[PDB]
Amino acid sequence: GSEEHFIETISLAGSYKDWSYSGQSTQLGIEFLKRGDKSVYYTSNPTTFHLDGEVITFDNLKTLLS
Repeated sequence: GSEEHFIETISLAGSYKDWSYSGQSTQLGIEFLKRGDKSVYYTSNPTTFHLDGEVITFDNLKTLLS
């Protein structure tokens, strides 16, 4: 799926518009997007994303940045 192709684009660029790219270990997952106290995490083998330990899709991510 194309979300898993975006996960690679994260690693290529090391930031977005107004958001920093990460990778610290937490009780919620591994960090992979950061802005102030707000963090998005990932942990699986396929594509996966969560805000503050609760899972979201690209739809719920895309408005979370925009």
